[PDB]
Amino acid sequence: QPRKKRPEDFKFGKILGEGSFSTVVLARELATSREYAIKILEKRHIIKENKVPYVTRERDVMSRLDHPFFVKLYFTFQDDEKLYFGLSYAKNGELLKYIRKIGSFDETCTRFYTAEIVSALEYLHGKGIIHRDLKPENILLNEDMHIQITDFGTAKVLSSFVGTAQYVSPELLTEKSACKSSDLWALGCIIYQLVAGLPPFRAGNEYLIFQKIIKLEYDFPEKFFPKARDLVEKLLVLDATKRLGCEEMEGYGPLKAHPFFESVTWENLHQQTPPKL
Ligand SMILES: Nc1nc(-c2ccc3c(N)[nH]nc3c2)cc(N2CCOCC2)n1
Repeated sequence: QPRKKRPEDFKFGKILGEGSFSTVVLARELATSREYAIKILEKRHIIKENKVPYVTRERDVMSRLDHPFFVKLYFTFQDDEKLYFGLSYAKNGELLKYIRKIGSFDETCTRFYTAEIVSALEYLHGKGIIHRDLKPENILLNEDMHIQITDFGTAKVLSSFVGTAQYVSPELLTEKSACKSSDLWALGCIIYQLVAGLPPFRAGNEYLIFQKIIKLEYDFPEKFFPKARDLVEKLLVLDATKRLGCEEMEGYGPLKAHPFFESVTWENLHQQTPPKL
């Protein structure tokens, strides 16, 4: 392995993302002219807030992932005050940006991008890993317009915390208990959001959102691809064990075989040319 890199190895530029405990900065490594998304974390703040386990889990998970639909951790280093994670740079940014830009996706784009997310999840879940906070902000777009899912500090590694309110599954609001089905619920929301342009559970505040979730209080616009709607209904199911794609439903076989994916070739998605938005 190469020498431990250092801040002076890079020319830093614009800010790509911001979280409570981190900032993502675009940086060009000088010796290679490669662009990386460097995630910068202030040690003191992490310790002060008891986030060390989250930072640790992210590093450990993003190292174990080796798949085109996931942002990669290439390296790490630190100075006196800060940790640096060198991440894949997804030039086109958040999927959320595109949902806003174009309003909502047509069937073909919905189909392609949903299949990529399913395929990513299948890989993630195959490694006994749960994202727990899947959302359009987390689903980045590469320069070639394929997805790269990021942000893994809140993931769980199958042998406490609540993600973004709108994508939170009912079981989290009723037991503090998560599983692969939690990601599948989020998948249901995200699909709904690609088609309708908005997330299925909206309200004035988090409490009300949570109220709708446990009540399964949402509904479909009249202009909602029927097969997409049928799939969404098989995902947004209160009982976590009855969600298409989960182990009690026999996994990703039946999920990938859903009529909505009729025209999908699952094996080489990443090699296919994404439909234009
Ligand atoms: N892992 C992780 N990645 C990113 C991130 C953001 C933009 C990126 C890009 N354009 N290429 N790569 C990127 C990675 C942010 C993040 N934060 C931000 C929000 O707070 C939660 C954690 N965490």
